[PDB]
Amino acid sequence: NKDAKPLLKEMKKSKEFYVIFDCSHETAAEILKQILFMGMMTEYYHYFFTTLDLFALDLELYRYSGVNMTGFRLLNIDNPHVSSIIEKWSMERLQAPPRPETGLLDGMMTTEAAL
Amino acid sequence: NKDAKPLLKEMKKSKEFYVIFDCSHETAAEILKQILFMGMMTEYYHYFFTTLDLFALD
Repeated sequence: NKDAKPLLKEMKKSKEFYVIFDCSHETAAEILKQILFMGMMTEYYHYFFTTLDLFALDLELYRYSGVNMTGFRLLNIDNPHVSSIIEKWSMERLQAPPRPETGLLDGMMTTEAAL
Repeated sequence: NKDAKPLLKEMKKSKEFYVIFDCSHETAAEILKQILFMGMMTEYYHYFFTTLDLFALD
């Protein structure tokens, strides 16, 4: 659980910009925080996560202004039933005691809970 | 100054790298964080603060 700053330093020195991050939710959160901290926010990179939860985790579209992030999403939306269920999840989460924000948002479905 | 993203986004679009920030100590506080927000932090840029204080700010 350390920083992979050298690996990306050679990766950028190798005239290569297109890297795939196979990782878990914890590791995904920590790597995203590290890459944002270092300054990897330009339009000369393209990143992808194999983790299926990227809508119930702390992702903000306004931090992204130069970098392109694309991903997979197991869940299906635009279903009124799935909607009503997601408001039920949010309303049952909000009154509950707050949970730490360590790279995980509450009020939205996660994969294991849904399955 | 909290929403200075437009001016700087055309300044980066016009490909200028060397800028002098005429600014007050109040303004430095938010500019040092917008420079993080917009997503341009490459070494090609060159920056200068007119204020005499750099040991009171992070």
